[PDB]
This record gives sequence, C-alpha cells and structure tokens, in this order.
Amino acid sequence: TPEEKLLRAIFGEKASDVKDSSLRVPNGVSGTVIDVQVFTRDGVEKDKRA
Amino acid sequence: QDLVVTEDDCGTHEGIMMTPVIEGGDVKEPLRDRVLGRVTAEDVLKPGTADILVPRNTLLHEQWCDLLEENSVDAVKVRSVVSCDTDFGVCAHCYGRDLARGHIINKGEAIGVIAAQSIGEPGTQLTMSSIQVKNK
Amino acid sequence: HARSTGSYSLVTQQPLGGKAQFGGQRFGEMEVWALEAYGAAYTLQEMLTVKSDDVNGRTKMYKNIVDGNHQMEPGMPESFNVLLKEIRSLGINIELED
Amino acid sequence: SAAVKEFFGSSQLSQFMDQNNPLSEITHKRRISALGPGGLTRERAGFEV
Amino acid sequence: RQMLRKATIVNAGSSDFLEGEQVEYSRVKIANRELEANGKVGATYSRDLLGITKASLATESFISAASFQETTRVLTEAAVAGKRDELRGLKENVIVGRLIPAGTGYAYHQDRMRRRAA
Amino acid sequence: EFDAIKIALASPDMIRSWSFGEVKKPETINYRTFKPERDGLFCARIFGPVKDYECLCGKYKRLKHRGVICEKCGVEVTQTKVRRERMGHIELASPTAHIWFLKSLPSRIGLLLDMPLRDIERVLYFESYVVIEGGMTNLERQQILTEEQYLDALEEFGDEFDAKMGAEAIQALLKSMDLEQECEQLREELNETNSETKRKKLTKRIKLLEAFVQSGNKPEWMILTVLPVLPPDLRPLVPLDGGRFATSDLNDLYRRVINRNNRLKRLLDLAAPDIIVRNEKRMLQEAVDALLDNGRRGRAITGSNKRPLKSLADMIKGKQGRFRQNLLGKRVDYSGRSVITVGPYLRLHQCGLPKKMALELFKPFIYGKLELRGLATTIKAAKKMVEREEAVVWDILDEVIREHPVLLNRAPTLHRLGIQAFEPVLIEGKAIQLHPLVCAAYNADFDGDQMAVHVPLTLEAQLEARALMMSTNNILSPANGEPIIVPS
Amino acid sequence: EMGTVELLTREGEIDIAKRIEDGINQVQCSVAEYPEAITYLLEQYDRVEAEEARLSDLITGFVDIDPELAREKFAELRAQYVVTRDTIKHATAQEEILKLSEVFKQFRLVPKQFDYLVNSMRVMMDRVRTQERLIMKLCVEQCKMPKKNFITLFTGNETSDTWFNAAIAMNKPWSEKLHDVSEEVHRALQKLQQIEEETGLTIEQVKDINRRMSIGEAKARRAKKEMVEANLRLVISIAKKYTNRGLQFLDLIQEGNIGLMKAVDKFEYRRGYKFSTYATWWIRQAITRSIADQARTIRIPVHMIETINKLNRISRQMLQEMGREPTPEELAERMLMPEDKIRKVLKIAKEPISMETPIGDDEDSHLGDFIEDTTLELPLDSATTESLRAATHDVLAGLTAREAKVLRMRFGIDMNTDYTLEEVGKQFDVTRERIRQIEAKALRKLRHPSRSEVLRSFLDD
DNA sequence: GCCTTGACCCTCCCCTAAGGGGAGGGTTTAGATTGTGGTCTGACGCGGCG
DNA sequence: CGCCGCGTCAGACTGCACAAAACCCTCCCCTTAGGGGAGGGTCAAGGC
RNA sequence: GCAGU
Ligand SMILES: [Mg+2]
Ligand SMILES: [Zn+2]
Ligand SMILES: [Zn+2]
Repeated sequence: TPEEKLLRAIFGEKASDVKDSSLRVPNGVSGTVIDVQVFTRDGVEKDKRA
Repeated sequence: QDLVVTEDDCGTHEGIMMTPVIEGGDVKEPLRDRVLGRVTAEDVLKPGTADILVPRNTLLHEQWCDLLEENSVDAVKVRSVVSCDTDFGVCAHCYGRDLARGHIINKGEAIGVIAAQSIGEPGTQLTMSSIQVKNK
Repeated sequence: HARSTGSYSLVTQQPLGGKAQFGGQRFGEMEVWALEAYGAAYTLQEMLTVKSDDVNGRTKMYKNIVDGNHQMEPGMPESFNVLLKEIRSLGINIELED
Repeated sequence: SAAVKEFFGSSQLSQFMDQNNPLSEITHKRRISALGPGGLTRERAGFEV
Repeated sequence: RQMLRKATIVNAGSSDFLEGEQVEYSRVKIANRELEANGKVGATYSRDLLGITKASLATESFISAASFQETTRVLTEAAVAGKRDELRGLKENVIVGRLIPAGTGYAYHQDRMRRRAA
Repeated sequence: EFDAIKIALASPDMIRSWSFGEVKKPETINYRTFKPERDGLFCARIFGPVKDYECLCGKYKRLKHRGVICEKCGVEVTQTKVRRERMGHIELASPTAHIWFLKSLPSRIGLLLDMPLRDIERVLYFESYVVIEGGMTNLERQQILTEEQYLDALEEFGDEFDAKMGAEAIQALLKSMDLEQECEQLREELNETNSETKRKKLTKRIKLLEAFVQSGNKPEWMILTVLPVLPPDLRPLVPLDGGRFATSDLNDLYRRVINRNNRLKRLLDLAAPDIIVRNEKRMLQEAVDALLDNGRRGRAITGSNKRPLKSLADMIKGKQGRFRQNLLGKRVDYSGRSVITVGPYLRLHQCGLPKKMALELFKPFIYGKLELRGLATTIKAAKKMVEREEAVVWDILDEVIREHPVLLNRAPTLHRLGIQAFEPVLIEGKAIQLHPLVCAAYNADFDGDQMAVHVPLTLEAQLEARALMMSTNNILSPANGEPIIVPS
Repeated sequence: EMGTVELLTREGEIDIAKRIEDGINQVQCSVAEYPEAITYLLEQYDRVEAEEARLSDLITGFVDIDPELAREKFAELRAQYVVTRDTIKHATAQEEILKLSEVFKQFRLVPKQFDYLVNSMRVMMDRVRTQERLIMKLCVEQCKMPKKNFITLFTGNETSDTWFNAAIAMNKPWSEKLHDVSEEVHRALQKLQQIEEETGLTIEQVKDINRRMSIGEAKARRAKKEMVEANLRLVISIAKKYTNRGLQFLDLIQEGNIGLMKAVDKFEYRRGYKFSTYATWWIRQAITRSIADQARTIRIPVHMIETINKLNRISRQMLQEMGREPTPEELAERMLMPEDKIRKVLKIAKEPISMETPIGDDEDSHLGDFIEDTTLELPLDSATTESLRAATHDVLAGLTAREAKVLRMRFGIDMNTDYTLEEVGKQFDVTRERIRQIEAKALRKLRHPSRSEVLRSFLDD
C-alpha cells in the first residue's frame, strides 16, 4: 500500500523476496531435541547436516 | 421458540381450575405447588361464601398460598397461556411468575425456549377388586 | 486451548475447527437456546455476526476493541449469503425485501 | 496390491494401535468388534445385540 | 398452546377463508374480531391438535420450518406458494444475524415495528 | 436494511439476470499454470478476478484503474471477493424438469396437471407420448400414448393434433394450461361434489392453483430451461500444499451437466437419430437432477471414492447442512476451553481463569491497553510485548479482566444454566476453577469435564453477562422455582 | 429401446450402404440440376489444371487416384454443357437436362467442396422460401382471406403482376386492401427472376428441384439412420472395456454413438470390408478422445494423456519384471524422456480430492472444514494498516502543505493513483527536477529521529 | 560565507514487438469384435392401489 | 378399509489420526532486442 | 474410525 511504500522510501529497508515458513516449537511445548532425520530426494544435493 | 411474553394483560377471564393431583387414594401434588406463582382468574372465596378470600387478578405468592392453606380451599381457577387472548405471544399475567426470579414475568421473556428446555432437560432421567378408603 | 482470532474457514468464513487448527469453540444450537432463554440478545448477536461470520464486522470489532471502544457494527453473516446463493443455484428465487 | 493395500491401510478394522502401555496393546490385539465390513453399524444396532 | 395453534374453518362466514382449510388460529381470531367490528358475522372454526413436529413444520415462517427439518418439502411448498417470511420469531432472526425479538432485543423490535409501520 | 425474505420460483429471465455470463465449457482451471480457463466453471471473465484489482493477463494491476474491463482478457479489475457473489448460468439445450417440483411428494407438476407421477415420469423419460392439444379429435389433453398408439393416431388424424414426449411436453402442458379458468371450474365441481375424498383432492388442487395465481409464479418455471451456476468461491477448487488439489462435489456435478449439455447440442446439430438424442436428453435430465438433489430419483451418483456426490440440496439440509451447522450454531472467535477443577475458595460470581488462557482470549484488549498506556508505540510493538510475555502485560491483563465477565459453558447445554457468567480470577494453572455450588447447575463433576470460555466483547454483551447471566442472578431454577445453587 | 432393432447380415449392410449412396449421388445430381454448380465445378476444374488444390479432395474416383480420367472426362462434361447451353430452340431442351443428370451419374464428389456447393444451394433455398413467404405474408398482413385463391393464380407467372389483373375480380374486400400492396412488391418480384436465368431454370421448377433434393436427402438420411441404429450394440460391446476410466457408462456409449455416426457417414462399401471393423476404429477413437478430454477435473491435453498412459504401462511392466515400483531415474531410462519430465508428469497425473472426504472415517468432519482461507487479512494487520495510515497522516501533517502534498501526490497516499514527476510538473507549474528535489527534501526531513520514532516501529525486526 | 531552481548528461527499468520452440488441438486409420454390473434399522406419516 | 411402497428421522461438545499413434497445423510461452521513459549524478545562476 | 465428558 502507498503508506508502506512511503515507509520504504524514508528508511530504505527493502523487503525480501522470501517468506519465513520455518518450523517452530508449538506454543506451550518445551523440551529437548533428541533426534533429527533429514530425508532428501535423490538428485537434490545434501546439505552439510544431511 | 417464538412464544415471547409480549403484553402485560390480555384482560381475559378464562383459566384452568387447578386442583390437587389425587391419584386414587393419595395426593401427589397439593394445591400449593400447583397454584404458586399463577394469577387467579376469578375471586377465590372462603368455603363460607360472600367474602372474597383472594381477589380476582392476584399473583399467588407464598403468603397468598399460606392463606389458601389456612382456609381449606381446594380448587382455584388460575390463568394459563392456553387461554390467553394475546395473539402472537402471551400476556405477562397469563404466564404468571418467572420461576427463576420469583416475581411476575417481564415483557420480552422468551418463555417458549425456557419451557422446551425445562421439559427436555430431565429427559435423560427418564427410562428407555374393591375400594378401601384409607382414612376418615 | 484459546484463541482471540486466527484462521477462518474457506467457504463459510467461520473460524476453523480445533486446537490443531487454532480452534474456536462451537457455539452450537443448544447454547443459542441458552442465550435465547436469557434475554441475552446482544451476546447472541455478537456470537453470530462479529465473532464468526461478519467479515467486514469482525475486523471492525477488532479495531474497535483495540481503539478502546467496545462497540459492534453487525452486518449479515456470510453463511447466510452462502445460503442465499445455494438456494438460488436450485431453481428458487430467495430474496431480501425492503 | 490395491485390494490388500486398502484393506490393511484404510479398513474399519485395521486400526491405529493403542500403544499407551503394554496393556493397551495386549487388549487392542484381543479385541472383538461387531462393526466393520460385513458387520453391524453402531447407529442401527438395537439394545439386544 | 403451541400445539393447538391451527384451526379449521367449518363455516366460511363473511370472510376470505374456505371450509375445510387449515388457517392460523390467531389469524382467524383477529379476522373475526375485525369483521364483528363492522357488523358482519365472522367465521366459525374448530381447533386442531398437531404434534410438535407437525406444528413446527406448519408455521407461517418458512425459514424456521426449513431450518427445523424436511428442508426440501418446506422450500418447495414455500416456493410454489410465493411465500414471505417477516422474521418474527427467534430462529429467523438468529439465521440472519439480528437481535432476537425477545429479551434485550425486544425494545429494538418494538422501535423497529413502530417506526417501520408509520 | 431489510424486513422480509420472499421466496418464489426463478424465471429463466430471473436466472439470466443474476448471472454474469454463460458457462459454455467444463474447464475448471489450466493444469500447467493454475489460472482459470476461459468460459469455464472457474472463469475470471465470468465470475470476477482471481486476485485483488488485477486482470488475468496482468495488463491492469492496481486500483488506480478499478472497475475497468480489460480488453486483452475480459476480466473486470475489482476485488476477488466478488467470486463469492457472482453467479453464472448454463443454457440447457433441452428443457429439464426440476427434481424438487417433480419428486418431493405431493408432486407439484403432478398436482397441478391433475396427472399421476408415474404418468409424468413416463412422459419425461421418453417412454410415452402425451397429447398437448386435442383439437377436433377424440384425444384429450392428458391422454398419454404409447409409441405405436401415437403412430396409429398419426395414421388416423395426421398433423392436426399435437403430441410430444419428454420435458418439452410437460412444459407445453404447464404452459398451455389456464389457471383461473381451471380454478373456477374446480370450485364449481367442488360445490357439486359430496365425495369427501374427491373434495379433499379438489381443495388441495384449488389451493395450489390459487397459490399460483396470487403469487407472480408461472407453472412452466418448474421446468428448467436455464440453470444457475453457483459462485466459484462457494464450490472452491483449492490447491492443497502437497501439490494435490481439493474440489467440491459441485464441480463434478456441474462438469457432468455441461458435458452432457454440449454433447446434446452436438447431437442436435449432427441430426442424430431419435434414439441417441432421446438417450442424451434423458442423461441431461438425470445429470441436472443429480446436481440438484442426488439420490432423490433412483441411484445416487458416486464419484472416484465410491461415495455419493454431495448435491446442492445436500448442502442446505440435514444435520450437516448450512441451516443447522453454520447458521444456527457456529464456531466462534474469542473462545477457549479447558478442564475444570474445584477452587472452593471462590465467591459465587467468580471463576478461575488460567493466565495463559486469559492472555489469549483478551489479546486485542491487551493490545489496546498497551497502546493507550504508552507502554507500546504501535500494535506491532504491543503484539511483540504480549508474545514475549513481559512483566507489564500481566499488570495490563489484571487491568483488562477486572470487571469483565466471561461466560462458562459445559456442553451439552441442556438448559439455560449451562451457560453462566463469572468474573475471572487469574490463576496460574491450565484448568478452569469452577465454583462448587454451580456444579449441579452444569451437571459437572471434576472427573475430566471440559468447559468452554467465551468473552463478551461489547458493553451490551458485558452488561448482559453481568445482569442476566451472572451466577449470582441464577440461584433459582427456571423449571421449578426451587434453588439450583444449592449445597452438595 | 436399443434391443428392439435387429442386427444386420453381411448383405444387409451392403443394401443399406447402397441406399445411402443412391440418396447422396441423386441429391448431388439434384444440385447438378442447378448449373451454377456446373460453372463452379468447371472453374475449379480449370483451377485443377492450374492445381489450386489436390485431386483426392476434389474427386474420389469415377464409377462405371488416377488423375487423367478426371481431366478429359470433365472436358467431356464441358462438351455436354456445350450441347445443353444453346440447344433450347423449350420443348426440346427438356431431354438434355435429364441426359445431363444421367451422364453426371458416373461422378463421385468429396464431402467438403460439396459442402460448399450445398451451402450455396441452401442460400438458394433460403432465397426461394423467403421470397415465397414474402408473397405469403405481404398480402395476408393486409387482408383477411384464405390465400388459396391467390396461390391459384401465382404458380406459373413468375415474371410480372399479370396474375394481379384478376385478383380484384372477386370484389370481396381482400383484393381491395391488396390495392395498397400492389406496388411495394416491385423490386422483389423481378429480382429473383433475374437470377432465375443466371442459373437458367424457372423458379417453380427450381422449387421442384429443391423438393426433389429434400426427398433424396431424406432418403439418404433415412438409410443413415438404419445403419447407426443396427450397430448400436457394437458401441456397447466396445464401451464396456472403458467403464471405470473416468466417465459414466452412458457417457462412453454416447460418445461412441457419435463415433459410429462418423463411421457411417465416412464408410464406403466398395472396399469390400465389413462395416464393424471400420466402426470399431472410429468408436475406439471417439471414446478414448472423450476420456482424454472430459474425464478429469483439471483437464490435461491429449498428448499429456498419452504420455501418462505410456508411463503407467511402462511402470507396470517394470514392476512386473523387477518386483518393485521403478524409480523415476530408471523409469526415465526405460523411456527416453528426461527425468524431470517424468517428475512433472508424475506430479500432473493426480486427481483432486473431494472436500467432503471424511478424515479417518469420521463422518461429522470432512476435508472441507480443515481448509482455511489464506487470502484473508489478519485483523492485526488491518489494525496495523489503519494505525500506519494515522501515523503517516500525522507525520506528514508535520510538514509544509506544499511538500506534504507532493509526497501524498507522488505516492498514492489519499489518492486513487500515484503520479510520476512529469504529471505533477504539469500540475504544480514547476519543472520536474525541482519537485524531485522537493520530494528528496521531505524524505531527508522525515529521516530524522525527531518524527520517525513511531514510524520505525512499523518496520519489522 | 552558505540555501533554492534549473541545467545537462548519465544510467537503468519497464513496456513492446518479433522469432523460436514447446504445446495443444485436429484428423485419420478398413481380418472380425454386436444388450453393463450389496442384502446388517425401526417407527411414523402418507399416499396410491385394489 | 387393508396394505404396500416410500420419505424422514435418529444429542451436544472435544481431542487423536488425517487424503494408440502418426503427421499437420496453429497457438501460446520464453527469450531477446529495442525504445521510451523515469529517475540519478554533478554542477550554474541568484538568494539566505 | 478410536477415545474423553
Ligand atoms: Mg464428568
Ligand atoms: Zn392472557
Ligand atoms: Zn487484463
């Protein structure tokens, strides 16, 4: 909208092309991460964690 | 659902003759818990006639019922919603008392939903030769 | 589980189902009879319009609660517009007169 | 494979195992059920069955 | 009272009813009143006892009846009858999201029907 | 705003006046790019733009020019919300009987024509003829004929008389009939009839005919020549996140109708034999009748799960229809739920409300009190403060619940004391603390029962919770005048 | 209704096909009675001598492709047109015309150029019927009289209003009222008679040609009906093999019926092959094309349908030979397509779930009431937008009205559109780069932490 | 000793036109193929046959 | 009148886990060049 | 479907 367009014009913080869709702990849940499994489709290059 | 108390009085003179519920030999509901809260439809008078015990259009609260059991009156003609002259609703006199508050009912009370809930709430508590006079 | 606002349903604009979808409690039919047995006409009306379905009305309600003004401007619930459009998709002309 | 697959995965009698404690499993395996394909429907079963 | 809510005309009188048709009892009562006010003798009727289902489905408001059960029959009868529903009870005002005509919404409806009448 | 809801039959002119264009093709969307296809069941040109203030070719993209019909694609530039309001239509190549006015007993087409429903279902399933005009011939106006009897009548009488089959014939019979004349004739033969059964049949037919002449309806509107198309946002085709789509059964039924209709137009152009076009007219009739009410005539259509398709009539009726599931009761914002425990320290007007439930139920109240008291400069700052749960939002939360009642409800709400208001006392648990004396009113024991909490927002709602529903006003029962807030 | 038609023998199909062929070549002779069609045949014959189009879709052969028959025997028809063009000197010309017909007997014609010819003939038909209906309801909208008295004088005149001299002789007021019509038929009554001799033949006898055409064409279409209605069992026997592949049973048999009508009007019996072997090809084509087109909610093209079918067949054989579902990186090497094409094909082939699908066999719930509306705006974001409007309005009220309106005018603030510098240059009576500097002035002014402390909280963290 | 208004030149960005290629719709095939596939509910009201 | 066939109905809230092919032809999308426009960089004049 | 009230 024009107001946040002006807001971008004043401060200069250009919005990013990506949206945060990360996995977060559900609210109220508190615990320890005890296992992480990464399943990668064949052909996709594995990250350092995989 | 659409039965609301919409008037203060329809001026009718009809009403049911409330009597105690006597199934055979014993009473199951006295006159007191049957007329408590109604308004009378006619002048209740003592068994000795010509002196009106309770006046015509009176709400029978607990003091008036105590007066009805001091004397021995056993049939009181009260006003009911089946005999209300009000069209599209019910007058506040033909209903009687609002049982939750204890006074005559206000204009605007949704008495049909209250009646339907009050009947169908106990529904889960329901299921699925010669005569010998007992006393004097 | 509790919600103030959140995700709403797609066809009808009512809140979603359960605490996994951030919920909203079904104020069903017997509870509407409970609010009709009291004279709670405004509580009932705000349960119908500006908490479930009045799409222009629930945003106004939020901005009024935030701006310190506990007042509603209820409109027609969107489920009733869905109903008028689904009756008209049969060969039946249902209307609103004035 | 589709017949066997739909029976084992999506039948009414092939149920997600109740795995709370050992007793839950050992009594979910000894379960008998009048419902299911070829059985009753819980809404149309009278007081006598 | 809500069960014995209809009547059948046995004598049409000086009125716009037919013998053997089931009319709302309040309608025929007020029609007889406004006829007797002008000297013409009104209709005579016999009250009917309907069940709570057959009386719920026989209301003069098709929104309540279509909302209750047998939506298809009620909607076809109301369509071919060219019916009109004035939102007078509680369910038709809950369906459309209005104040109910009972309780704290009774003053609002008295204002609304005394200012949309004159 | 409005004072009444009038229901009537929809003229084909009325059906064409609602619609914003004809759905000529069964295309829902394009498979490569999920833009909706032209002249289809989801058509941005017919049903409105799929995005806010943006035509489907992207040539016009802002509300600088709104209300503009683009020329590269015919999409108006307006809100996408109009896809919930804009209907379309289908021009049926053959007149099709409405299933509601044919099959819901007593049959209105049958009751109106004085014709048994077996005869009408045989005429409009192309199993018999019917003589829509007798002329100077012994053939009467409701006389059904077999195929060979019609051939014999054509031998003996030629092209003088008129006889047809299918819903075209029923429509010609409903159109040719005179309503006031037949009504007064039935009144005459009701005044001279003493058979009570015939008097009952005659008076119900007379009330039907006079209900038609008093309303604006015409009888032949019971035979659909135009069919409405629901707005596509009410039968949505939405992509699930897993790449797969999810559609309503209405798209399958509409797509079936349009396929059979376009094939009927094809056959009528190809001059196909009468066996094929009769079978196609029967299929179009049964597809429209499966769209309106599935399973009402014979076998229900089941698609791709071997489960019957949900028709238009099934959307609005039953325990899962709109009327009972979305209009008389509905899911509600500002509502929470938790287990109930005793809290015998409470007063009759108090409940115990968890701090983590009351911080969510009263979120805009806390946002507004953080904005007002200067503790937050914005609603985004106040949202972050409530999210981090600073020590000041708990003081704000103690401020905003002070005299603010909440309604507590234990379903099944058997009577009106199954919803009562209480002032919340912030407790640290996760379970509601319900006063002991009110338990008998709720039929609530603390063996796992849960209760929903609702927040009354407006000043009227708060004052009804305080004046009408508060548990101190509820100490007598409304069924009998006896106490219900009673020791136990 | 279908079993009440008896099947055909091998010789019955021959008889029906010969009835069809006799109907169509006699109706083609009936349009050959119209010699403008002869002129068109001969001018496209000279264009064949220039090879405007190919001969196979000009001619299919000749009955008692080789092109040298057509050239010289169309020259023979040209000599026949020569001997009929001038040999009228009108009682001796009436033999050469049916000689034209039965020397045209040996001709075969294609569907499409004959479709051009019959659309010209239907223009002729529409002209004839609209002129005769002009004659019909130009007088009866003026008069009230049974018009058989006026048709009895019309048939045969065809040149002028000499048949109107005895119209008034009845002296019953109809021809009195026809007085006022006796003029305005003028440019009608001659103009048809113009083209009458441009096509050479009289309006009444070309009406006879039109009705003989209608008789012959209904004779052809009657026998096209018997061949379709007899082979309707073949459509069912074929369509029962496609039953659960996306369409209903009746939809399949109706599309196969369309294919069978196509086979019937594309069948010729002179090849000596049985009709069922031809109709089977056409019915298979129609039914599979219908399944490819209208069996899916999100319709995919017929080439992608063929691709998905080949993929399913190949994966079926691979599963049968190696006992497991093949990976797309071996399914792509048993086929010869790239692996990402196999991946997108496998992503395409899925059908949409119904939103009334119950979740975990739970009937009171469905798939439809877990799907949220993502296009909505959160009311916190609506409150954020209205608060940002208020904050921006105040922090631009803290400026000079000129530059504050420059900013409200350059962005879309309080206005339906935003304006570029030239627009406002025409508006503010100021050159472009000066008001550009004014905008930069106000932006540098608002970047200060004096006023921009509330606005910065509208930026994310 | 320091601020506007142009002034000229420079730089990049978005709309437009065209060309290649993938895509998608279309037409045609000629040995004979001739009619497809759960039942587990009881009570109540009604309406047409007989 | 008896009877058979048919239509309508059967509590409310919560979680949990969840779902033939081959060849022709035109048409639309991706890519790229271009051109116009729309800001951006660095100064020349009085004015402040 | 499986549980809770
Ligand atoms: Mg309990
Ligand atoms: Zn009264
Ligand atoms: Zn556009």
